[PDB]
Amino acid sequence: AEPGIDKLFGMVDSKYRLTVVVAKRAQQLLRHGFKNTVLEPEERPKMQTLEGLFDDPNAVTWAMKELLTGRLVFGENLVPEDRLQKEMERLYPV
Amino acid sequence: PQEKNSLKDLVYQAFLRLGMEKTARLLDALKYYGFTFSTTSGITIGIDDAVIPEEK
Amino acid sequence: SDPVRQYLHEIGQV
Amino acid sequence: RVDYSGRSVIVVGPQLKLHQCGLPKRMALELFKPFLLKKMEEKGIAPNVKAARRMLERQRDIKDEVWDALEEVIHGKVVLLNRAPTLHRLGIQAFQPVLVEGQSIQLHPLVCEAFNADFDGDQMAVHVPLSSFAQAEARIQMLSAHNLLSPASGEPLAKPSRDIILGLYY
Amino acid sequence: FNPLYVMAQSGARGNPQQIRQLCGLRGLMQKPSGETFEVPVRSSFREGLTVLEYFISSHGARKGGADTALRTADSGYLTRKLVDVTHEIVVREADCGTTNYISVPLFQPTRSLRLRKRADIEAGLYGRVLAREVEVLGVRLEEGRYLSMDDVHLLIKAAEAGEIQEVPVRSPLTCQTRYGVCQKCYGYDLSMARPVSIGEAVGIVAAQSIGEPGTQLTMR
Amino acid sequence: PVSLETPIGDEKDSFYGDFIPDEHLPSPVDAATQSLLSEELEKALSKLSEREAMVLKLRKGLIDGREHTLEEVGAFFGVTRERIRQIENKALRKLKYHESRTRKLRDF
Amino acid sequence: MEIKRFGRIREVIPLPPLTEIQVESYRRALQADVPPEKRENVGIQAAFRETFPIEELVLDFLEYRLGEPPFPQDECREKDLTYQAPLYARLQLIHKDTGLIKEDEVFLGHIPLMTEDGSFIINGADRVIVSQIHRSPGVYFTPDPARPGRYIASIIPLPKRGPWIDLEVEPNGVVSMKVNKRKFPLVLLLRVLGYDQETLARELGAYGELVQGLMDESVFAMRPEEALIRLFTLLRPGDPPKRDKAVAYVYGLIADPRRYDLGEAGRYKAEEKLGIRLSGRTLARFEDGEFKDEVFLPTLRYLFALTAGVPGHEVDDIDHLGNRRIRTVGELMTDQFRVGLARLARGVRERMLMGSEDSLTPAKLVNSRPLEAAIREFFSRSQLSQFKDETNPLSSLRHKRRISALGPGGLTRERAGFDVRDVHRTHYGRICPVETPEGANIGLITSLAAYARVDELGFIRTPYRRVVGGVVTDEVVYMTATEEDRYTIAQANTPLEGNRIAAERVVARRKGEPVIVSPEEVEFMDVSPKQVFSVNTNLIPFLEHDDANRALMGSNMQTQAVPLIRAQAPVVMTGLEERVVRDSLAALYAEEDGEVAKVDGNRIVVRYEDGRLVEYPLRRFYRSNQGTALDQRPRVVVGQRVRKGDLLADGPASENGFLALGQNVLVAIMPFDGYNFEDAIVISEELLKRDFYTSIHIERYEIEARDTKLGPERITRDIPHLSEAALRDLDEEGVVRIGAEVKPGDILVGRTSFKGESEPTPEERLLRSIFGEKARDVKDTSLRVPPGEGGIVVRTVRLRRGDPGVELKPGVREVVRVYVAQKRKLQVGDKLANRHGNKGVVAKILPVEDMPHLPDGTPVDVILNPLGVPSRMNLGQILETHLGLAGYFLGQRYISPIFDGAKEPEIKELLAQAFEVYFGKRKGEGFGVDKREVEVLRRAEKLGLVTPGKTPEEQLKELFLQGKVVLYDGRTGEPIEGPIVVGQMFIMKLYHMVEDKMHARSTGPYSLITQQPLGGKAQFGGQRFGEMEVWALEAYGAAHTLQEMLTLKSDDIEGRNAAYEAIIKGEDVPEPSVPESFRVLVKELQALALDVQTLDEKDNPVDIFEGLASK
Amino acid sequence: YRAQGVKLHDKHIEIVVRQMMKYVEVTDPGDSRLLEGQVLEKWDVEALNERLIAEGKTPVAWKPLLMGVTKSALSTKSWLSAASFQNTTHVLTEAAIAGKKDELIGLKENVILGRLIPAGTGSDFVRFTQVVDQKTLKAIEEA
DNA sequence: GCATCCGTGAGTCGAG
DNA sequence: TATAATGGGAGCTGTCACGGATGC
Ligand SMILES: Nc1ncnc2c1ncn2[C@@H]1O[C@H](COP(=O)(O)OP(=O)(O)OP(=O)(O)O)[C@@H](O)[C@H]1O
Ligand SMILES: Nc1ccn([C@@H]2O[C@H](COP(=O)(O)CP(=O)(O)OP(=O)(O)O)[C@@H](O)[C@H]2O)c(=O)n1
Ligand SMILES: [Mg+2]
Ligand SMILES: [Mg+2]
Ligand SMILES: [Zn+2]
Repeated sequence: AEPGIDKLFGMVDSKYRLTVVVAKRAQQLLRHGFKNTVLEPEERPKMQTLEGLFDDPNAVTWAMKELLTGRLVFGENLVPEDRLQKEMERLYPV
Repeated sequence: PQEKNSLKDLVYQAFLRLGMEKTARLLDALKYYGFTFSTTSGITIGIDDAVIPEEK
Repeated sequence: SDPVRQYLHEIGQV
Repeated sequence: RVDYSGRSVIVVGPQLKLHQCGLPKRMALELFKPFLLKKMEEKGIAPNVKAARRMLERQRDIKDEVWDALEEVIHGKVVLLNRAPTLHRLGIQAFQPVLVEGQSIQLHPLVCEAFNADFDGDQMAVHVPLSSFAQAEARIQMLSAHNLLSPASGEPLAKPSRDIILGLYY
Repeated sequence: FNPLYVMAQSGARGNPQQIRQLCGLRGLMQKPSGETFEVPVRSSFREGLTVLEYFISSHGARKGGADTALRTADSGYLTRKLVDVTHEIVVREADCGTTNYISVPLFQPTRSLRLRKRADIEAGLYGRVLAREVEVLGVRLEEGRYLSMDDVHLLIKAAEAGEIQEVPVRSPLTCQTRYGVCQKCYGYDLSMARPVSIGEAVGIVAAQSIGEPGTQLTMR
Repeated sequence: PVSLETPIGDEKDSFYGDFIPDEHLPSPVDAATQSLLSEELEKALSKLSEREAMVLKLRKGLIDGREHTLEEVGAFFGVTRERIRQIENKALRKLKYHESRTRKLRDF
Repeated sequence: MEIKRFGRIREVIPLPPLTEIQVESYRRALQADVPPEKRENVGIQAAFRETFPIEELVLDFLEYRLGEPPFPQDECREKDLTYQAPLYARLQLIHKDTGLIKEDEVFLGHIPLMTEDGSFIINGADRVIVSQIHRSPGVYFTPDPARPGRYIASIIPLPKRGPWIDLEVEPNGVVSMKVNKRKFPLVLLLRVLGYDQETLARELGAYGELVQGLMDESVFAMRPEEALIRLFTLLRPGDPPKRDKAVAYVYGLIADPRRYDLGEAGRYKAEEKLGIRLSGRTLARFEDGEFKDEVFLPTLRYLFALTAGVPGHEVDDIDHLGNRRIRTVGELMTDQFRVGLARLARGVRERMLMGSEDSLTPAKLVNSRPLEAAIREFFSRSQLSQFKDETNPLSSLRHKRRISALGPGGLTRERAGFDVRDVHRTHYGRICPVETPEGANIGLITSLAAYARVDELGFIRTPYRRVVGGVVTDEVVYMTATEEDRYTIAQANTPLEGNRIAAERVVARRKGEPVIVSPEEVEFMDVSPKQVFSVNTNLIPFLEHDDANRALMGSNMQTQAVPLIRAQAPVVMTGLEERVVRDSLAALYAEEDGEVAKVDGNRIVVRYEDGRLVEYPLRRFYRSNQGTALDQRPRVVVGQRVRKGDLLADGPASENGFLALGQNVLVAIMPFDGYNFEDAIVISEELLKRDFYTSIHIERYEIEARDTKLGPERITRDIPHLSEAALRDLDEEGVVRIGAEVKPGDILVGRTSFKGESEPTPEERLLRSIFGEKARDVKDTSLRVPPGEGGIVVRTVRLRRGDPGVELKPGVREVVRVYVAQKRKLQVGDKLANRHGNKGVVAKILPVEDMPHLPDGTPVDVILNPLGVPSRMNLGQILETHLGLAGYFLGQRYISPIFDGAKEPEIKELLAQAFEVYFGKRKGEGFGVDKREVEVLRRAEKLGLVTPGKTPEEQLKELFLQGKVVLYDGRTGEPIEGPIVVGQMFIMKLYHMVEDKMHARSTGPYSLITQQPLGGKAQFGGQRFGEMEVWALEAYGAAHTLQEMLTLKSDDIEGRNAAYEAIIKGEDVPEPSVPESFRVLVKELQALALDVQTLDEKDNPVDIFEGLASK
Repeated sequence: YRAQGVKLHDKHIEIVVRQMMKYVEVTDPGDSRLLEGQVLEKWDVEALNERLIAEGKTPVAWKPLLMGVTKSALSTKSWLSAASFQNTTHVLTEAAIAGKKDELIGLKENVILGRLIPAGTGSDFVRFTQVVDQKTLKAIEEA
């Protein structure tokens, strides 16, 4: 099972909302190349390779782990889309 | 003894009290030990294992 | 129903 | 009918965790193929995409780095397993693929009741959800280990089956 | 510790009738006309059948195979009908605010008044929202409460004590939500044993949940 | 001709036409190859000066449909027809030299 | 390896030739070996005599003859043409009133010829005509479903040979005839025949109340012809009554032998039923002056008699096997021959009116085409003409003995109810109760019983021994079911001392009802148990211990067994194994006594006693219809003296003449680590090491080089833009050389093809300018190896346009066929099954050291989960295992015949003899009882398996007699806590193999009308996501997954291209767009006069065609 | 279902029955534009009544109508959903005459158009939810 | 107001 | 472009279950 799935289900009023949040956040992490991560270096999802551990390429693992930390804020009508997209492309260009 | 019903009730009660994840772990464990013990248990079917009662 | 039969009937009139 | 979808004969993996299934390497290579061309370019395996695809077109032209690249490609991702007929929604469930050699799909025992699958020669279809949205949906909502109870009656669905009950009872 | 016994008892494989056919007598057989032969099959599968016994038995087997075969199409057709009826029903809102509800009987009309079977009451109660407050056995179950399995067992225990007769419950039958059903009228999403998430497509689940056992449904 | 509705098998579920692939419409792989090609050729012409690229785009038909005569490219830039031929030749030489080292155009 | 057989019963008669149904049917239909004057007017001769003479000039029919085949069987198989004989017909054209005759032999085209084994060859492929089962023609009386008292009469002819007729006594009180769904009083028709009130009332007035409804004054007031015309207007409104046309119509409906034809079986059934005699196969006659009737009056008699309750009148059983007959290959072919002949006749009349009426010959008057077309139609496309099952000899042998209720004139699969699918009591000894399809076809596709034979009439007959007094005669009577219903027939197992019945009370059957009877009352006795079941079913030992369903599975699955390179007959047989090889023509046998001269892999030369030296070519590694390799291997050595019938060479799957579908392996029955969970099977690598379950499979690849308007497709060595690495295995002519190893992606045959008209894209031209290179006018079309296929190239065929003997379909320059063979070892996912219905796929291959083993070093081959046994209730595998253990240690095999065979005690004795060898030698070797064996013995003592206090050897023998042995865990070395059943089981590998089934696709071909992906592995198509899968996604919450399927993964063009490109570049996939097949829906709705419009929230139209569909 | 040992929650069967009871039949039209015998949805008539009782007009008299599952399926408001079930001709003709518009409320219609379904993650309830981090949240909070 | 007639549809996959 | 020729020919059956409409 996805680690800490029960807590994730606790966070939302509808499981589908959890899904939308995770998916959107993952798209955000993919667009900006992870520069915007709310995860500290030790919390970074790792992936074992032939050479050694690397950063987990999977953005959903990331998004869920970020969600587990209180460092994310989700909800409706928080910010207009333009402001969000532009400010995020400002702080984290690509 | 542990049969289908008691194991079902166990899985359900574990779902309620503990997490979804922990229930998944309990499941995997039950699977592992179940198979492991079933192997060495010596459960087999011979023709003599179907026992005609003397009452027949 | 059965258009050929119908035409063959209309034919028999003249 | 859809793209990015395979089919094969199922066989029981007892070793798999509830959230996993075995996926033949040859199936995986074709299913994830675009991701694999991309990841082959991200490494030193091919100059570009067309070269990578041209490399995968022949069996004797495939190197060992290709497989590890494939392992990198599928990390964290899930696939959908489906057995016909699908009577309820558990006819489709999501698993993390674990690359196996051989041509058979390895299925976890505890889900056999829900698919109503057995090993008498049953076949199953594999679908690869593409977008991050589809992957989030599959991993959260459709993951095998996330559905333990029948939506019909609240009773458990994945529960110890024949051999397992046998051992524990014994 | 006999293998046949152990398997049948544990629930691993086998039921009493099959084991009977193995060690006991095969039993009575039926003509294609539906009437049974006066001559039973006295043999077990261990002793082995006579060729005449075997032939007499093949009728029921053929009728069974043809029965499954002919039934699957009817079950499937029913399923597709149900899906086309219920597809638009989803959980649209949290509360429709209805004051309506249904009243679930704990007793059924020998002509008398007798308690129902636990399985039935569970299947009509578990994971539902009370539309009225109930007080039984010194316990208050409030309006709005989603009944846990233990809440159900409690209610049954109270009915055995004569304290409760019917249980008031929010139901899809009485739900006033348009183009669907609300969260309170539905109750638990039985798969998660917790209140249903808004947006779950309920109609398809109902259809599939009704249709899936249909292949196991007896006769034609 | 033969009917695309000609039955396949003894069931009701199959037709002849269902086995006929569609050749006309480009493959996703084909379209991807073209789309990648335009981008690699646009990357290759960036190493050129904007005139060399523009001369080469003009008379190869890369812009505005069909190719332009080098007499027309000469009237456009304001040079002699001999110059445009020479700018095209030097641009081609630059492209061959550049591509020889990178080998990014091997996809053809 | 001696073979010990069990059972008391001795069979007075051998099984009939098993292909005799097909062979004798077709032989009767053709009459090819009969000199023309002696022909019987049946089949082809009957069709010829029925069609001719052709009236108006008169064209009559003298005779016909069949020439010899233009090509031999193998040559036809290779050249993709039909094995057939030329059909000539001697016809004389007589000009009426000129008295002139002209005889000519006219060539009618070719008729396909059946081969030795009963199959055909059509366009190169082996085929099988399946016998159809249907309601026999005749007169039947069935209970009216409406009202209890009334009954309905039905007159049924041969299916295309006439209309059905019903007789029903209404609530009105009048007798009504229903013909062509038109109901009229039977009175009028009776009057047409020359019947009077008196003549009817005399015989038929025995029941008055009923006959008074037959009385209509106005009808009898009419002249017979006035009754004729009155009928003609009723039957077909829209035609004028005409004395010429009206008589001609009613003649063709009833009395015409060339139009209305009741079967010979129909005639017989009608005669025996109505107690009358028929002069002909019609319902009436035209004999002058008026019409004369046979059937109608007695039919009415029987109807009224059955109605009143008059004794000696009973309703017929439609599902009775006396009332259902079999149309075999000969009859089915003859019907289509009759049809084509009719068309040819119409053609003849047409050509006879038109053109010069002075000079005409049979040659100019006859067009062969309709007949050729009819026969070719019947053979090439039909429901009853089936691609032959060649997988193993038993596959073919069973396929030929199939009986189908479907086909033309047959039942519709959807409409088949419980009745026809049921096993009738009359199926006993005729139609096998167990073997049928488990699927939707169940009870519709049945199998002919072993001893069962089909007679001239087409009814199935089964043999019975005659019993006079208490004595059993060796005379054998083959009865239909109708006849069988007249006697009392005892079971074949009943005790006999000599020919005398030894039982005071004997079990028998009267009309199917089991009854205990006196030996004096026994009229007949069953020949063998074997006669109750089909050939496949008869091959399951211990069948009496298996439930009918798993038995059905075993029967069906034997058909699916592939030939193995080393194959062995089962250690427990039914004794039918050799005869199956014999009849199927799998093997090769000696014709006369003689001495073997030469022995080769390719050929066997045998000199007989008369000096004649005969040479037998062996078929080596030939590709069957299912792709299984069929090869004969020599079983004799040079100088070996052989007698008549002795085996010269072994068939594709057989062992020393015995039928071998599989391997004999050592199995342990016990759960192993979840690897056998739910019917899965555990295999030892020791099976792969010794090449057990290894099979050869040959696949055929074909490519055409044709003529195009853009120039020729050429097959050559040099393909544009290819490395030497790719062409290294190529022949100088462009093919691949024999012996090479081909893998997926490799080139079997190089082909160049001229490019279509080219509009080079600017990028392409700039690239060309950069690289300064050829820009070749040809493309690579070369045929490569499909994904998941490959092997060693065994053969290549090359046919070219100009050739001495080669004819190609127009436009084709050349055809090239590469044959590729592969040797398949058993792998995970391959299907295994035994004869008792146990089946499963190998889920694990353990190395030998992990495998459970005996106290000596011997590891078990297979591990089967015991959890499969109780639910399925097939115990035959258990007994087969026990006796297999005994036969493993004794070193012998067994024959246990079907219902008469080894019982428990005898097997126990064999197991004692086995134990004495197994344990006995151990003591002399200087070894005592192991500690582990002691512990296991304690466990078994607590289980009540062995008696307490006995010596360890006595207890181990006690276990062994129960079929159980001590087993050591290979991983541990500790024993399994209990003793375990272990022994030799016969297991076979089915045709279902992962190598064939595994398929995967990312992108690929798409369909024409709807851009959706194709289906099937062969087309490299996508999996189907159906309504139910869509439901599965909607029932979950996944909107994006679903939409992604529908839109992005299929049928959205922009979406799919953009998606592939997106993944290629490493960016997330674009938002889905409008699915193309919805646009297809829109336009297909606009083709109908309906208009579909997508709208805004403002109810303003939205264009989903992006302006391209609008001006 | 109980007879064969299948545990199935009543709520599902109730979901279906609820749809069987979806329709009513007009006994008297009243002040409406309806007519006697006309069949429509119970929701649509109650919406009409509650409208006209506020308009001070006589209410529409109606009786409950129980129809089986197939007929209820075909009688649905959405013609795309009905045409794809069965009786493709009848549905399409009546709807094309009536000039019907399908409002795409259900799952089937949206599936046919390839649109995102209005359920699960396609539910308007959860669909517009946004995700952001405290850093960016405060950064936009500045302006 | 009942007897009758016509029209419609009868599970999924895979391979042909 | 010229004897006169004037109403076709095949059919194919062993479901049903309602239902909605049509007809006594
Ligand atoms: N018509 C079917 N629809 C869905 N699954 C099927 C179907 N037929 C077979 N299967 C699946 O394959 C398994 C075993 O196949 P089965 O024994 O029924 O025959 P088969 O392998 O499919 O083909 P064959 O009849 O040639 O043996 C079944 O348990 C089932 O899961
Ligand atoms: N036409 C078909 C044929 C088969 N199937 C499917 O294949 C399975 C085989 O059933 P089965 O009865 O052969 C075995 P099982 O159900 O596991 O019983 P057992 O293990 O206790 O002995 C069924 O459960 C169906 O889902 C189908 O959908 N359509
Ligand atoms: Mg099973
Ligand atoms: Mg199965
Ligand atoms: Zn509500």
